[PDB]
Amino acid sequence: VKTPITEAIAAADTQGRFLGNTELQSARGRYERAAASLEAARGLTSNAQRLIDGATQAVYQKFPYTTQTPGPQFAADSRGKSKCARDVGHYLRIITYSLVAGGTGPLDEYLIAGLAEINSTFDLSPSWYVEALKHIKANHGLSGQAANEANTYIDYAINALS
Amino acid sequence: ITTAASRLGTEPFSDAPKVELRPKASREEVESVIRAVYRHVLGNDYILASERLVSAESLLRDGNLTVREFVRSVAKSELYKKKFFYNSFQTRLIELNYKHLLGRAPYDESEVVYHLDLYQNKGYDAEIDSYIDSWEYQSNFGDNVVPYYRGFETQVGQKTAGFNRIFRLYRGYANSDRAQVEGTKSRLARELASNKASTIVGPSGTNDSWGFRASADVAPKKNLGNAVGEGDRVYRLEVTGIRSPGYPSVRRSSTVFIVPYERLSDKIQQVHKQGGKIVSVTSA
Amino acid sequence: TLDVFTKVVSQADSRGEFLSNEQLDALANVVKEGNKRLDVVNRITSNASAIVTNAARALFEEQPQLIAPGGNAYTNRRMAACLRDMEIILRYVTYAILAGDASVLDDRCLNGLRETYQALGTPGSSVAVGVQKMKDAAVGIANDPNGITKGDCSQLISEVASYFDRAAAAVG
Amino acid sequence: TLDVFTKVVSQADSRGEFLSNEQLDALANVVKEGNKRLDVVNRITSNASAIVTNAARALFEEQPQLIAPGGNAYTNRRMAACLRDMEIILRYVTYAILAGDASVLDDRCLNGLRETYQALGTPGSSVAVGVQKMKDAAVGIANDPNGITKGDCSQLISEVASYFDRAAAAVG
Amino acid sequence: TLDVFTKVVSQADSRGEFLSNEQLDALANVVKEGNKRLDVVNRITSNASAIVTNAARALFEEQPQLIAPGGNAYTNRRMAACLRDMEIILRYVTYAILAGDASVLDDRCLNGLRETYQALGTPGSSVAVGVQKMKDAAVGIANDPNGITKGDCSQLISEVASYFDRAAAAVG
Amino acid sequence: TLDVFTKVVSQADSRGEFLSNEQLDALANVVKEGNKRLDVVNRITSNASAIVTNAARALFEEQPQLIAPGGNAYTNRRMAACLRDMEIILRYVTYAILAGDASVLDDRCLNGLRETYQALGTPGSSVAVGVQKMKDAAVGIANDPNGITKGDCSQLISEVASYFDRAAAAVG
Amino acid sequence: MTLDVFTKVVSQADSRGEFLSNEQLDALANVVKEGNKRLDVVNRITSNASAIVTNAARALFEEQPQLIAPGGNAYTNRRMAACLRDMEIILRYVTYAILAGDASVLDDRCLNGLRETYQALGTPGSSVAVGVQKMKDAAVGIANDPNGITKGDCSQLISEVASYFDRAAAAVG
Amino acid sequence: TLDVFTKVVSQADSRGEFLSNEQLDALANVVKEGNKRLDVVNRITSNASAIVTNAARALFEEQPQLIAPGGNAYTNRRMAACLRDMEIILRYVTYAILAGDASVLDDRCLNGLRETYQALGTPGSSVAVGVQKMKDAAVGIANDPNGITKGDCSQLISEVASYFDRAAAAVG
Ligand SMILES: CCC1=C(C)/C(=C/C2=NC(=C\c3[nH]c(/C=C4\NC(=O)[C@H](C)[C@H]4CC)c(C)c3CCC(=O)O)/C(CCC(=O)O)=C2C)NC1=O
Ligand SMILES: CCC1=C(C)/C(=C/C2=NC(=C\c3[nH]c(/C=C4\NC(=O)[C@H](C)[C@H]4CC)c(C)c3CCC(=O)O)/C(CCC(=O)O)=C2C)NC1=O
Ligand SMILES: CCC1=C(C)/C(=C/C2=NC(=C\c3[nH]c(/C=C4\NC(=O)[C@H](C)[C@H]4CC)c(C)c3CCC(=O)O)/C(CCC(=O)O)=C2C)NC1=O
Ligand SMILES: CCC1=C(C)/C(=C/C2=NC(=C\c3[nH]c(/C=C4\NC(=O)[C@H](C)[C@H]4CC)c(C)c3CCC(=O)O)/C(CCC(=O)O)=C2C)NC1=O
Ligand SMILES: CCC1=C(C)/C(=C/C2=NC(=C\c3[nH]c(/C=C4\NC(=O)[C@H](C)[C@H]4CC)c(C)c3CCC(=O)O)/C(CCC(=O)O)=C2C)NC1=O
Ligand SMILES: CCC1=C(C)/C(=C/C2=NC(=C\c3[nH]c(/C=C4\NC(=O)[C@H](C)[C@H]4CC)c(C)c3CCC(=O)O)/C(CCC(=O)O)=C2C)NC1=O
Ligand SMILES: CCC1=C(C)/C(=C/C2=NC(=C\c3[nH]c(/C=C4\NC(=O)[C@H](C)[C@H]4CC)c(C)c3CCC(=O)O)/C(CCC(=O)O)=C2C)NC1=O
Ligand SMILES: CCC1=C(C)/C(=C/C2=NC(=C\c3[nH]c(/C=C4\NC(=O)[C@H](C)[C@H]4CC)c(C)c3CCC(=O)O)/C(CCC(=O)O)=C2C)NC1=O
Ligand SMILES: CCC1=C(C)/C(=C/C2=NC(=C\c3[nH]c(/C=C4\NC(=O)[C@H](C)[C@H]4CC)c(C)c3CCC(=O)O)/C(CCC(=O)O)=C2C)NC1=O
Ligand SMILES: CCC1=C(C)/C(=C/C2=NC(=C\c3[nH]c(/C=C4\NC(=O)[C@H](C)[C@H]4CC)c(C)c3CCC(=O)O)/C(CCC(=O)O)=C2C)NC1=O
Ligand SMILES: CCC1=C(C)/C(=C/C2=NC(=C\c3[nH]c(/C=C4\NC(=O)[C@H](C)[C@H]4CC)c(C)c3CCC(=O)O)/C(CCC(=O)O)=C2C)NC1=O
Ligand SMILES: CCC1=C(C)/C(=C/C2=NC(=C\c3[nH]c(/C=C4\NC(=O)[C@H](C)[C@H]4CC)c(C)c3CCC(=O)O)/C(CCC(=O)O)=C2C)NC1=O
Ligand SMILES: CCC1=C(C)/C(=C/C2=NC(=C\c3[nH]c(/C=C4\NC(=O)[C@H](C)[C@H]4CC)c(C)c3CCC(=O)O)/C(CCC(=O)O)=C2C)NC1=O
Repeated sequence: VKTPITEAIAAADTQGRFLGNTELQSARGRYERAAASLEAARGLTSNAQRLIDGATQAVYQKFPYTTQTPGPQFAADSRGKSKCARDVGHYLRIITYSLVAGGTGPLDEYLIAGLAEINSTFDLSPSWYVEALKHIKANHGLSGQAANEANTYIDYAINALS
Repeated sequence: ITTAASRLGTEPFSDAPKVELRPKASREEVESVIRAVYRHVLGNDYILASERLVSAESLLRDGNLTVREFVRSVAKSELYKKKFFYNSFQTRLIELNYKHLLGRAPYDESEVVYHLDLYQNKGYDAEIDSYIDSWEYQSNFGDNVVPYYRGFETQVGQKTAGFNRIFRLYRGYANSDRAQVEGTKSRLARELASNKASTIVGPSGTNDSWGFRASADVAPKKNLGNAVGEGDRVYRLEVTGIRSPGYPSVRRSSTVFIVPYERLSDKIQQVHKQGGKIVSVTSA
Repeated sequence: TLDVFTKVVSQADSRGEFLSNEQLDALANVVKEGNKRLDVVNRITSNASAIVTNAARALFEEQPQLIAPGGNAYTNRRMAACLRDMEIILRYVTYAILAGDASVLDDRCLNGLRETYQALGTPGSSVAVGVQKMKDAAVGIANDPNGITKGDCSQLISEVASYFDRAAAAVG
Repeated sequence: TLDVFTKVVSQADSRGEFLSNEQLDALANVVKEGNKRLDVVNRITSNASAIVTNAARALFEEQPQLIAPGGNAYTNRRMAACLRDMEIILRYVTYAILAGDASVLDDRCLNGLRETYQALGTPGSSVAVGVQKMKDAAVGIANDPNGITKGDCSQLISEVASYFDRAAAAVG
Repeated sequence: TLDVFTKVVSQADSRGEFLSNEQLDALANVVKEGNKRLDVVNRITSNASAIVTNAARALFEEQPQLIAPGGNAYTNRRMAACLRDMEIILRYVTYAILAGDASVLDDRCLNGLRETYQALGTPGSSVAVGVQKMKDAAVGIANDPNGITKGDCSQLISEVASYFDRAAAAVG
Repeated sequence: TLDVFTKVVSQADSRGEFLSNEQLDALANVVKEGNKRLDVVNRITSNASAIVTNAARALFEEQPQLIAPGGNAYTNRRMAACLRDMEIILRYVTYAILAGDASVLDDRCLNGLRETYQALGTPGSSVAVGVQKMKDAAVGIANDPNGITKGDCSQLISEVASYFDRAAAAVG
Repeated sequence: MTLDVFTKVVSQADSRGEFLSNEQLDALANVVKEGNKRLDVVNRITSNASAIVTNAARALFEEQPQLIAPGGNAYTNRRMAACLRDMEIILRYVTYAILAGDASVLDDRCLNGLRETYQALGTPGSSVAVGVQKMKDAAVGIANDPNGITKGDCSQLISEVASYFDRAAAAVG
Repeated sequence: TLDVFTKVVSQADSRGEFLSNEQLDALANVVKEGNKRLDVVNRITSNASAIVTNAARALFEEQPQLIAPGGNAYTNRRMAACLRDMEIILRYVTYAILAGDASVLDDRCLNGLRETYQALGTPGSSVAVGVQKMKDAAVGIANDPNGITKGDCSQLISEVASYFDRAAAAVG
């Protein structure tokens, strides 16, 4: 699965050669680069419960019909709202997973793989989840270069949504 | 594999020259190109006159169509679909298409996952294209190179679990792919997802012992117990076909017996008394 | 292909919880001890071709029938066959030290290697006498006191030799 | 790939006799009831996508750990994996009702499916709880009459449900 | 060895909940449909020896080289070998109808049978041509209208034939 | 692919000595007898198509169910297919007499042929009744006294029949 | 399994299902006629059975001298007695093959799984067949020598006595 | 691949309007005459092999140097080359009458055929002397008064002969 340490391996393995300095340069970046990525993981893990209920009530604001229309897909009764905090709470897990991995791999393999297939069948509009993730990237309270770090992977999930 | 080539039957494929259509064709080489495509892509099934694909051989003589775009025309035909596609399971198709066109065994699980997603949204028409329009095909086969058996060789980093599986795909020179002794079911679907690689049984006939494929509930490959031997010196044994009173005394043949070093002298005499033949003897 | 970074994700996905703070303090030591790992790998790959023949001065001198007429390392293609994949042990052990976990080692050198080595007719146990001779030369180079600032290589060093011992266990 | 028309040929070839007159009176009833099946088949394929999610509204609600963290339908490509091939049951059951004989069903859904379903780690028995939930919705649509001339369809329906029961037997 | 009664316990243990009321209404139909199952088994076992030879009047007449010199049913202990275990199919299919679930069938006739049948050299596909000929005679005896009070045994007839189809799938 | 010339090299390489003078006197007789061998191959290949049907005038007349409805030589591609395979016996036996050693015969007709012949369902023993009928016609053709200067090639003739007996042993 | 010259010409004759032809019985009549020579000849191998094995072990170890030197697989004393324990088992089954007259009893015991153990143990497999050839050089030297025995051609037996050793060397190397 | 049904869609898509009622009255006429089109095609394909040689009794008798030594139809694979694709004219003309529009004809026989026929060296004009001889025999068969209900086939016949004239124009 996609990781800068893995991407050095799978490039050098398909050539059948050893690890050159060009694969070994790349390993260095995660080490230097990561130090600021693990700063972004603790910023989201500690503020996790504020961010989920901060998000699942922000999507109810912009889409008030989602709590009113009686549908299995729609979050009309409590069972949808129970599956609301499950789904949005699944997003902050995988975002924090792809932070400490350094790559988009866990985001690519757990979340966005086959997302167009599932949202068409269950009629879940992807405009809902992109509205929650814009709330997360503006309200995580992160600062510095770590604020850039979570902001890529959130926005990477946004582009895969649309 | 100089020494093991005879046992493998890989002696024909070892020093076999690639067929290699020239930029200017001649009739003696073109029919020799079509024969070696027909053997490898169709797994040596006999082709009669109605099966000869007389129109697609017609295109080849002109030189307009290269070898690689000829192989897609024989794979997309109903002829190749009548033999393989309509009976076989869909995982059985994937190990065939890797064997027919790329010439090797499916080594990783991700290749079976990825190829089923392609067949579903786009079709088996577009699935044959994914083998041919791939980098593993273009690197080892040019546009004018007839595909061959690349499985026996090291193949630039191919997993050595893949090397065992190629002998489980085909059983020798005289076999075809509709004619193996397991028929319609898939052969490398269990070993691929379990990530265990069973015994390289040699092909038949020159080997006295051939009837051992990986059973459903086999005892584990590496033991952990002492196995009642004063010291840890345990060798795994695989027998093919045990003849005895077959209902009460030997209810299941082709099973492993896990005997340590001290009684291995005794154990091989016990197996041979029933008449079963040993396949493999693996330490543990 | 797994890692130290990705394997502590993959079991954490199977239990479905957020990553704990003591797992992140564990990975913070991996980043901290990360620079040392790169240095060790660099010295192995720069002395990669020098290890293999110096192991082949003893892999064949200790069991001298192998080269002698009759052994499976006798003829010249056969001899170049156990240098074409003596280095593939080093090609994947260096991938294991780079990744930091032996899960990329066990798909290539440990998966079906013990099956071919009774199908071909080669002595399987005569490999692991010399992979140990590689480990005796690999950790001798990776430990060097010349040209490198002093640092603790004790943790990086021991579990480098664990990858060779896994490389010898699944062949013998 | 066999049929009702071709299977009564294939056993008649194995005995090597001409086709009897009561076999042709049997096939004349097959042609006679042929029009209804096309009508029956078209209703399944037009409600094909509506069946699968409505079965997935109970396949996962009844065994709720499957999508909860840890189950094999948990992550998103794993979830799209049991919609990728929940429909392939419907893709080949509709081929079986079209052909009129289950010999095209047993090469694709019944042949090696029980082998992969212990190789992957998926619960095999948790499929056939929901293929029965497909059959409860498939024969509810195929029987329901709206804007269609009425004739007894009892014979076609019972052995439509026999194809689902064969589809559940070789997985469980 | 599992049942209908015990398998609806065993998945209910894995989820760790009390048994629901609609599972008990399901089992109440099993007790209600229970008497019919006993009757079906009784008629099979009383005509057990009559089925096997009447299947052997066609298993060998249709593929006549098997008996002829060279085939694997040629000599006399070889012939008594495919009557020794033609009945073991009936010995475990009748155990499956008694238990009501095929989980006792798949450990004895379906587990390692396809492995021995290429180790011995017997045609595996030439078994499942005649196990189908057993099913044609088993459900004919089972459906008899003589000596038994009329009742609907349709569930048993179709899923009695599902046990033979599972018995033919893992051999062929 | 081995020879008489190359096999007496290959064991002489395995012992690693120079070729002895009585091995060269052995090969000098092989060159001396070389002309006789060439004549035999030419005679066989010129009557190659005449042998196969004249063997097929007895391979099917002696076991007449094979082409009768039900046998595996019944339909027309099954008839043609068997004939194509039958000659390939002559295609590789003539390669064996040319090379002078059966090591090229055992990779093609003897290697996996007994495995396919139980996978397909063809009678394996019904091949070696007619390969013997080829040998009865092959050594009859070789023995002809017309158009060839007389010499004693009886030694060459007997071990021509040994190649057919090896060709019949690994199929039956 | 155990087959013969008498029983193998039955077993293929059963598979074709015909009566035994007269030229097969004239073939077996020569086997009975040439039968007496085999017994006398085979008695000479078993009477010099222990003398062959050590005289092969004066060259099996002298030609490849690291094998008994420290490190080789014939080094220690039970390891040395291990390749005399089963150097004779080659002679135990080759003499069974000449008695039966067909190598079908040889291929179940020395040729069946022997090449599998010989890479599982770690012993050199090719270093066996250098000395089984040295047994054949001493076996046909004893079986041919005519000492106090009436002289008749023994050529058919000798050539195919050495064929059993060559089959015994092929499946180990 | 286009049709009569699909080409009146494809220009109607390019103008982006709904299909007019007089286009549907045009397509209704085709359905009425649909049976006639099917009948004509069946007759041609049943006499397909009889047309080609009867055209080859005049294609070569009229220009007799072609099979005489020197001509491009001289040797035997060259002769079988102009029967392997004399029928491909009939293979695609019958596809054109089935589709009812020559748009499937012009991709296979008319697209690059005039380019190969000067690259090979074959006379291009000596094809269209005999494709006219096919048309003289094709419309003679498709116009029979026996065994078919009588209706004028002229509307069909003249534009059957238009497909042969298009088949002769792009070769000559
Ligand atoms: C680990 C990453 C991961 C996520 C996030 C995920 C989401 C996911 N949410 C689903 C359904 C659902 N998703 C929602 C959520 C919503 N619908 C609404 O009305 C609200 C607008 C919104 C929440 C804010 C609801 C209510 C369902 C049930 C819909 C149905 O059953 O048809 C489904 C299909 C059925 C299921 O198993 O429950 C998936 C696969 N799956 C994953 O593997
Ligand atoms: C005692 C010292 C000794 C060694 C080590 C040795 C190796 C050796 N490995 C060989 C082949 C091989 N070697 C490998 C091993 C590998 N290929 C892969 O794909 C993997 C990357 C890699 C293992 C990690 C394989 C799969 C073959 C068979 C290749 C073939 O048959 O073409 C061969 C040629 C054929 C043979 O006899 O089996 C030799 C001589 N020989 C020796 O005498
Ligand atoms: C005067 C009467 C006359 C005709 C008609 C004729 C045809 C003819 N076409 C030939 C080849 C050919 N014919 C075709 C034509 C076709 N193949 C296809 O793929 C299409 C289906 C089809 C056209 C619709 C092609 C492409 C070749 C070249 C094939 C090759 O070179 O192998 C050849 C052999 C090689 C040659 O000289 O070019 C002959 C003799 N010869 C004659 O003397
Ligand atoms: C309850 C699970 C179970 C089964 C099923 C079983 C079957 C079974 N059948 C056997 C043999 C055999 N089975 C057959 C069967 C047949 N050959 C034909 O040609 C016929 C078509 C067919 C019968 C219809 C034959 C012929 C043998 C003897 C094979 C031999 O002697 O090589 C053997 C070993 C040989 C023996 O001891 O007789 C077993 C284990 N054992 C078990 O524990
Ligand atoms: C892939 C290319 C590459 C290499 C080769 C590399 C090596 C490398 N080794 C370093 C440190 C170091 N490397 C060592 C290694 C050792 N000291 C000992 O006394 C031991 C014997 C030995 C380990 C066995 C030590 C002790 C340090 C101290 C600094 C640190 O902890 O990183 C550093 C820290 C930053 C710097 O030196 O500027 C670098 C750059 N960095 C790269 O980007
Ligand atoms: C054309 C006929 C055909 C079918 C039907 C088929 C199924 C099939 N499903 C698979 C996995 C799977 N199957 C499922 C489906 C399920 N698991 C669950 O949790 C649910 C209970 C259930 C769906 C209702 C899932 C989630 C996977 C992925 C499991 C894994 O990756 O380990 C796999 C192995 C991996 C793969 O390529 O994706 C196969 C071969 N293959 C075939 O060729
Ligand atoms: C391939 C395109 C195609 C379809 C779809 C088709 C269907 C079709 N179904 C028909 C009849 C019918 N179809 C049904 C079907 C049923 N009635 C019930 O109450 C049951 C629940 C159900 C079966 C499960 C019945 C009862 C009839 C009455 C007429 C007849 O027997 O054909 C007929 C007779 C002619 C007509 O209706 O004009 C047509 C056309 N014909 C076609 O050409
Ligand atoms: C031809 C299709 C057909 C079948 C199969 C059939 C069976 C059948 N068995 C019945 C009863 C029964 N069947 C049994 C049989 C047995 N109980 C035991 O404990 C014994 C072990 C076993 C006999 C060996 C018993 C005890 C009853 C009780 C009711 C009665 O006397 O009929 C009844 C009574 C009515 C009902 O159950 O609804 C039916 C229907 N009826 C049919 O129409
Ligand atoms: C040169 C090396 C070589 C050999 C030997 C070879 C044999 C061979 N014979 C085959 C089939 C076959 N072989 C036979 C032979 C016979 N059936 C009978 O009943 C008769 C007694 C007998 C002829 C006398 C038949 C009938 C088939 C076709 C079986 C079928 O289509 O079901 C097949 C399976 C593929 C196919 O049939 O297309 C192979 C590979 N192929 C090779 O490449
Ligand atoms: C009926 C039993 C019988 C056979 C088989 C036989 C063959 C035979 N072929 C001979 C010669 C020969 N045979 C050939 C044959 C050929 N050389 C080639 O390069 C060609 C490819 C091939 C012909 C196609 C040749 C060239 C000679 C040279 C001597 C001569 O002219 O007779 C001779 C001359 C005397 C001798 O060799 O001792 C014999 C005996 N004689 C017999 O009594
Ligand atoms: C009846 C058929 C049959 C045979 C032949 C057989 C052989 C056999 N040889 C063994 C060991 C052995 N065999 C040898 C043989 C040799 N060492 C050399 O260097 C020489 C080339 C060669 C002697 C000529 C050695 C050294 C061992 C023990 C190796 C060890 O334990 O490390 C063992 C291990 C345990 C035990 O002996 O009890 C068996 C079972 N078993 C059988 O059932
Ligand atoms: C050096 C090559 C050579 C051999 C091998 C040889 C053996 C040999 N053994 C013979 C006889 C015989 N050999 C035996 C031997 C035995 N019968 C038994 O039942 C006993 C078990 C066994 C002795 C232990 C017997 C009984 C005869 C009877 C004839 C006679 O007294 O010579 C004869 C008499 C002539 C003949 O058979 O044609 C020959 C040739 N002669 C040779 O020139
Ligand atoms: C010689 C010039 C000529 C032609 C070509 C001709 C054909 C022709 N085919 C007809 C009918 C027909 N033709 C067919 C033919 C078929 N339907 C199918 O579905 C089958 C696939 C196919 C046969 C294989 C059928 C079914 C009819 C129905 C009317 C009838 O029975 O004649 C009729 C009846 C009268 C009419 O259509 O106006 C005509 C005219 N009549 C002529 O004068």
